[PDB]
Amino acid sequence: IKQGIREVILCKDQDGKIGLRLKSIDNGIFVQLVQANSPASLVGLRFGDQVLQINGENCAGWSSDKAHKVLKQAFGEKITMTIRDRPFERTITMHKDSTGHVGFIFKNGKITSIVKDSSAARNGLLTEHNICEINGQNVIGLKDSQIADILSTSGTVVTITIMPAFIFEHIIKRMAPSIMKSLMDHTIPEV
Ligand SMILES: O=C(NCCc1ccc(O)cc1)c1ccccn1
Repeated sequence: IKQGIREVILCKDQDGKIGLRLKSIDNGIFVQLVQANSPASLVGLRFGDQVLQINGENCAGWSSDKAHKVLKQAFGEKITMTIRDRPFERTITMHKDSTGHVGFIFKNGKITSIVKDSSAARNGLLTEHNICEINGQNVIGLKDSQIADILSTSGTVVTITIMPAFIFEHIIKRMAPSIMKSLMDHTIPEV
């Protein structure tokens, strides 16, 4: 989680899509969904990201509807966007024990308890926080099943990106859980 406002430059794909849903939160606009193999993935937009400007205009106070209408009306040879990096999230690094554990339980992405004498415990991992990424890989929508499988195959240093549940539940409302599952970019980044 950088302390960074950065500029990204986008390009509507062949069908006029950039692959992005936006959500009004606290008079800001946030990334609710980055679609896999989209403009928005290639430039490296991330769930939770904040969109400060779109073509040099401020997003402050915009409805979701307007953000989306703004995107459609734009001449997608070049869309500029000014981004604040995942501002509602934090990253925690942890090391697995010899039993491979980091030392928590989660349910529906959400960390529900912490296990005494663990790295989870040593590192002040918190409950009531949804899991957003792991070692930099979006994991929103996947079954708990599949998130366990990522954790097991991670190596010792595991890196988790969390978000307060209340904020998380506020971001994803009005998005059908299957769209999340199939269409949210769960892929490692291209170079
Ligand atoms: O993209 C537009 N609106 C955002 C999508 C939408 C949301 C709600 C609604 O009721 C209808 C459309 C648009 C495009 C041309 C003229 C006006 N609006």
